[PDB]
Amino acid sequence: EVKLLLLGAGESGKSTIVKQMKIIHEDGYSEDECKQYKVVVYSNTIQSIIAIIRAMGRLKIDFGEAARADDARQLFVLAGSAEEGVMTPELAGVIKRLWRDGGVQACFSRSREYQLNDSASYYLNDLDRISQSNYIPTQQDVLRTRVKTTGIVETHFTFKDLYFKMFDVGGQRSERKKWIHCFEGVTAIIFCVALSDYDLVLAEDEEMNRMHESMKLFDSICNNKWFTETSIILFLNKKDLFEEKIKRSPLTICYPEYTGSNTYEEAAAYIQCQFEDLNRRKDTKEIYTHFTCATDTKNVQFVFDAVTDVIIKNN
Ligand SMILES: Nc1nc2c(ncn2[C@@H]2O[C@H](COP(=O)(O)OP(=O)(O)O)[C@@H](O)[C@H]2O)c(=O)[nH]1
Repeated sequence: EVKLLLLGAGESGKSTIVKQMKIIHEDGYSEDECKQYKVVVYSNTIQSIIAIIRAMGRLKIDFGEAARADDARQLFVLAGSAEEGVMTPELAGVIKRLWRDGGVQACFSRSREYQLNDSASYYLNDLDRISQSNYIPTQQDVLRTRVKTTGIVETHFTFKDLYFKMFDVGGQRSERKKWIHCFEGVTAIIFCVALSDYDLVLAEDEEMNRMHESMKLFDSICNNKWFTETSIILFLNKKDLFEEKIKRSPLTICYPEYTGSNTYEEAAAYIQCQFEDLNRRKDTKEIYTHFTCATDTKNVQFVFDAVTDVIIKNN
């Protein structure tokens, strides 16, 4: 019996990782469980096109054809029509006109300014597929949904003649997350990092950028007495998002002191070194890191297998 504690910031992928364990070692998401996620996939898409809409307002963006103005109005009229997984085709057509319009797209490339779900461009492009009345979410659709994680989430599976209990803490509040109870002991920690988060944009109240806050969280998690012989596994996740982001936005955004160039590999190893250098601990406590795209069931599968061989080597 192995104990995996799943720790990360917000929107870091932990529910995506749990959903991946249920896919990979459990039987996976049956059609019924997909059908439940119908309404999630819907309201994710709606809140997301709404998000970009409202942010056209504050970033001062216009609609490529002003014909879209009333389309905007109609959105908010039928925003709740999809309460019960019923996307009327009127609602569909509105979301398509809006997403296809230029100015909406301009605000969306600005994206990093107004904060919007990572799986937005996904559903929004594949909207034709989704808008069928009889559409069933693909497994990748369920993996793309953001449901926000309430209390303490648990998962039991078996792998390689070994029982595993995984716990997503979530908690939705950085101090409610305290739960040092679970902290005591624990086979292995899985700290998850939203790479794509470097270039995000400081809030008014926000002291440091998201990336730095996560680094502090990791520094306290690793350099903890409870996790001395805990195996520490860092997922530098959303490598796909981050890989896309380096082209348009420099890593100088997050770390200013970075004199290396804005390429995938340099920036990725520099973030890696940034996190790994927080460990003041022994040479017996060497952090194990992997770069990861948690929505890729195959990528996860392979990573997690190398992870288990690590955890085994400790016992
Ligand atoms: N496109 C993409 N989305 C990801 C990746 N990893 C996680 N996500 C998405 O990130 C969003 C936040 O993940 P979530 O499961 O809520 O993480 P949590 O905050 O730790 O519970 C979800 O919509 C996931 O679908 C990735 O590598 N690529």
